[PDB]
Amino acid sequence: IAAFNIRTFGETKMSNATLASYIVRIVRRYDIVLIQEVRDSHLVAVGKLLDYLNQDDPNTYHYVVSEPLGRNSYKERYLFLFRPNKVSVLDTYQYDDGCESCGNDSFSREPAVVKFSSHSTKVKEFAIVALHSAPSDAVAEINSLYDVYLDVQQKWHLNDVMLMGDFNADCSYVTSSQWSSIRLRTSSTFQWLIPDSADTTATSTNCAYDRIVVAGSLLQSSVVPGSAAPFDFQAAYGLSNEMALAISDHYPVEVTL
Amino acid sequence: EKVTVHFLAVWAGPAQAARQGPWEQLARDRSRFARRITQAQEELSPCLTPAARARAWAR
Amino acid sequence: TALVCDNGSGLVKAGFAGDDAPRAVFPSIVGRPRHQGVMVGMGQKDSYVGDEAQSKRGILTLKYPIEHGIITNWDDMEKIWHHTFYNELRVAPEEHPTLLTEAPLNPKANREKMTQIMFETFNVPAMYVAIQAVLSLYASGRTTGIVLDSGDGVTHNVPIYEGYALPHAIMRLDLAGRDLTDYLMKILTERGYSFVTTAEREIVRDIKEKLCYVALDFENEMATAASSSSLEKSYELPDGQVITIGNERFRCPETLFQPSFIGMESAGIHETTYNSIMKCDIDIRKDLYANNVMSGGTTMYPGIADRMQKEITALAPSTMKIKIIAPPERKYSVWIGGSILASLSTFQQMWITKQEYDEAGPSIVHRKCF
Amino acid sequence: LNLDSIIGRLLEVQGSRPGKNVQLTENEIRGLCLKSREIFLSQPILLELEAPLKICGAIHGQYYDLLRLFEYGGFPPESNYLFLGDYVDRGKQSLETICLLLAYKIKYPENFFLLRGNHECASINRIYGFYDECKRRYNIKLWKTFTDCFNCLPIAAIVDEKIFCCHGGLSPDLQSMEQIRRIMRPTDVPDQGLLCDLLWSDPDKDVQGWGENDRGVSFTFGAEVVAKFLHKHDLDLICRAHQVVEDGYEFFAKRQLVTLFSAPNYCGEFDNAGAMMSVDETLMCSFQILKPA
Amino acid sequence: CRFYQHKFPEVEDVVMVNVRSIAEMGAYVSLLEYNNIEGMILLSELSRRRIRSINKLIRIGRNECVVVIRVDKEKGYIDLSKRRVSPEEAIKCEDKFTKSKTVYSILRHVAEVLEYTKDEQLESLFQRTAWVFDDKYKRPGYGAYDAFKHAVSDPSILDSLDLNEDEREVLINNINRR
Ligand SMILES: Nc1ncnc2c1ncn2[C@@H]1O[C@H](COP(=O)(O)OP(=O)(O)OP(=O)(O)O)[C@@H](O)[C@H]1O
Ligand SMILES: *[C@@H]1O[C@H](CO)[C@@H](O[C@@H]2O[C@H](CO)[C@@H](O)[C@H](O)[C@H]2NC(C)=O)[C@H](O)[C@H]1NC(C)=O
Ligand SMILES: [Mn+2]
Repeated sequence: IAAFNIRTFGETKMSNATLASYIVRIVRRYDIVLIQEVRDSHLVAVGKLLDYLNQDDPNTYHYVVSEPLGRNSYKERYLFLFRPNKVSVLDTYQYDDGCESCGNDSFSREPAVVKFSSHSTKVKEFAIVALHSAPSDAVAEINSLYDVYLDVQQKWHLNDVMLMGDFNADCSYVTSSQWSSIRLRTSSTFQWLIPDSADTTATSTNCAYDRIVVAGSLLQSSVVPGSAAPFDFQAAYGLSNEMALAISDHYPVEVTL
Repeated sequence: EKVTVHFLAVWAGPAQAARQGPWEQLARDRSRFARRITQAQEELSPCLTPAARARAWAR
Repeated sequence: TALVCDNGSGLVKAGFAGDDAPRAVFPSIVGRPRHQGVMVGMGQKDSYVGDEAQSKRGILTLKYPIEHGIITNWDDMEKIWHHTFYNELRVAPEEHPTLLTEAPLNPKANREKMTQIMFETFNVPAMYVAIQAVLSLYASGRTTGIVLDSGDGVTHNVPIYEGYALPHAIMRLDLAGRDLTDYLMKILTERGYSFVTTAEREIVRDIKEKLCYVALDFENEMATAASSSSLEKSYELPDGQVITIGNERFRCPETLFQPSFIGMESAGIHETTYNSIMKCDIDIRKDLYANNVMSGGTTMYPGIADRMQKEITALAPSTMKIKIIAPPERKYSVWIGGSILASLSTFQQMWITKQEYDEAGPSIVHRKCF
Repeated sequence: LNLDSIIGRLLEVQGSRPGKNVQLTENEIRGLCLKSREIFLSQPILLELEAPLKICGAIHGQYYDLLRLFEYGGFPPESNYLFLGDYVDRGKQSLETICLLLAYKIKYPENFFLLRGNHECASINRIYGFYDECKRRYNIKLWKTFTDCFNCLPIAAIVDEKIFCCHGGLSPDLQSMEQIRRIMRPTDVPDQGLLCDLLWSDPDKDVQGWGENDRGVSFTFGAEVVAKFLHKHDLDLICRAHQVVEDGYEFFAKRQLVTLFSAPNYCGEFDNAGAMMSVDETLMCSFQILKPA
Repeated sequence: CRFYQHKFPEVEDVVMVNVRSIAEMGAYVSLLEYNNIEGMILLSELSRRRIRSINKLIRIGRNECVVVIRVDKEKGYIDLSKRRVSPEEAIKCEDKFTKSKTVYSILRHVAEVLEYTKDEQLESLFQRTAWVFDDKYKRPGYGAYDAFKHAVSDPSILDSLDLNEDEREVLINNINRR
């Protein structure tokens, strides 16, 4: 499973035959990958991405994509790519975060929630919660994730929930004194697999921006300790610093089940 | 003079939006089209009678 | 009560008889997913139609099942009508007589399948099929004349006398809305702009509809274009950038008058109108010349009225009284005319009823609808 | 018929940004219609009511103001209400208003009362919006169901033989209360006669006796006409609701009559107040007023 | 031909109308300044039937000035309001109507000598005379009228117009007959 913010993933980026080659190779490593920050008004890029991957066999990857979400003109989708021979989608829903016109909706980009059927593993039912946080609203939004967990329990009678994505979590975004305000960390229900020391930035900075957080007894015992780590595609594919930034400013976060 | 004054100001949103209705400006925009049939009927019908409806394809 | 569904290449116009405007206007598009997936919070959809189909076109294969005025794919067409009744107008078809419209000189085989689908698949209580050009004339409030119906896919000249089309004079020019848009895209590209993203490719149509016009004197303004200070106008893009458009404003609709610009050997709309009159009986030409009515969205360009007036007077006999009528409502004249026809008390006995089809079969359409 | 789920959904949206529609199903509103017309026929055409109660005037489809109106005087049954009509035209949400009122009528048939206004008439709400409003958001077959309930609505009320209430005003043909009881329902509004007169006339400060009414289908009456009717039956001043007055209320005969109009900022064209009269257990009269924005 | 370059009035202008008929939903009227195209005046105020609406129909011989409430150039409708015109606003309308009518009357005699038969031919004459002053001075109506009065004392006002000697004499003549 991966969560991959592809900076300005759009028509421009997908029409470059070179960039397409490298992106496709990354996706193929993974059986489920969430692509965030899809700035694609009419889904042209998404179509072009699935075509490339699905040229030979039409059912290599299925998708779950959202409507454009947002209070303002800037709107992004959540794009789920999954292998239908490995998992099935039984149901999906958009979290009801309330009335946008009232000014009460708790999230600018409402989490997408997907129920998966996974026949090959010990855990039989689990949820994936998607979050692309607003840079300037990271503190408020991460706090709101506490409420999303309770909602999932009511609908599906499921305690086993995995939370993953671009949390925008870091030194400046969450400072030492603010860490004590986040219940999800101070509570022992949640194991934080990506520690503060990991470097998930392709620049020369040392920031643990990307995180994966897991809740529930069943799911927790299925997680292989220590498998969560950044994949330096620059190192593995021997690239220059210039092309790395041209692809994206985030590394993928991966995990093995 | 027992007036309980309620100088009650905006507490919902667009106060002037939900008072002036489009219905008086859609029923009026109905008759002026409803009357156009009758004026047309006195010019359009004489080409829609069974005796003449068979005349056209004859010639 | 009655429905009017104008099935167009570009836009479907649908609504209720008696209303002055169509309820729903949406692209005549049906899209089927090229790939397997779902929209968040939805069950699997097999097709999208219209507005929703347009906005998600990236992951779909788009079909325009109305090509040059003629319905050419009945599987797709079934899905456009299903969308019109159930989703857009939110009515049950079995309660409402439904007037459909057909292109001029629609082949006989095509006509019959239209009648068949309505009765067996949708169980409509009544139906009628009207030639679009004829409906346009009715809405302008006259019964004799020649209609220039120019739309998105096809342009037709249809001379009409005493309410019924004249088959010997219909001309077909395969130059219409989407050819002009494509031509504009080419010559705007030649100026040194780029329309790459879909968001940027669809707006070119909008530019055409708002700022373009037909020049009164072509020769003068082609030389004057660059020099003039007032001709050139600016249109603001959604990001903020402002591009400048010059001679392209008036060269584009000129294509209507000189199809050669895009490689069609057909004659221009001014010439086709003339050829149409001379194919008719000498007995009626006086009335045709005096009632050139222009119809459809692509005739909406400001200035076209004055330009047609000039070009036709040059070709006709010297003393013929010529008048071009350009009704302000002409972007919906086809539909509005359908709205009037179906509302007349006289018209209630001309409907094809459910009873009649059961006795006669699909071939009834030729007896009753012409 | 589960009245509270329908009513609950209608009321949940109170306090939101104006403009938000409520879309019941066609079968539900038909359900509201089919269960509405039974209680009215079972009660007298001339109601006999008890205090305490709250009295309020014309609404003209300003639904968000109706919801605001109940926030102050008390929801049933802590205080009783009678509305005097004219709630189905010109405003944007006539349907929600009338649908809500009938649902409350069924819940509280002895504590909530509605009279017929002149807009409760097929030929009127054909012209001024309601016919058209049903066509856009619903359909005309359901409109016909509406033209069946209105024909059985009451037209006037007398509180404790001392306050005479009705939508329009008096008639030169009204000599005994029995003449009202004898009018048969369901009925259309005739082109002449008592029923018409009760729904359309208006007072005028500058006429003596009987004058010509600008409304046409009825009449005006002067100050001397008012005194004789009250005098014959030993009655006092009269309170009615059908006019538009800048202050929300306006006296015109040295405080012998008051007009109520309850929709403030009327259809966005005026800066008038809307007023409500609050009558306590001892019949003391006060006013509730929505000042202009 | 209409009086002014534009073919429709702008929202909020007050214009004069002739009441043509009474129907259930209001009065149909002719705009005297816009070549008698049809508009409407909404129900004046409050509520009303058709029976005594004839007491509100004395405008047919009064030609009331009313304000434009809504325009829809595509559909072709003009809705008007009598209720919102103040008496002070009304005084200007009587004055404007007389002034604009005067320009028309000068030009109507002009139209007779050249025997125009089509509205567009008459409009083009207007385009080169009355409407030149209206545009030049950005005062619809008032511009043409003020200039014609001046021509008694300042004949040069016609010089810039594209007219031959014969065209000029007949125009000048009709002013003197005033
Ligand atoms: N103001 C305008 N200027 C130029 N083109 C326009 C304008 N408005 C609409 N169009 C074009 O007109 C076309 C739609 O016209 P219309 O709806 O008459 O066609 P249609 O009726 O769908 O097709 P058909 O006429 O073949 O049945 C589209 O190509 C649209 O881009
Ligand atoms: C796709 O994009 C990349 C980077 O955006 C392109 O690589 C650059 O291409 C330009 C050509 O205009 C060169 O001038 C640069 O030197 C290149 N930079 C780098 C870092 O490689 C690539 O050429 C594009 N490919 C296509 C097919 O458009
Ligand atoms: Mn009333």
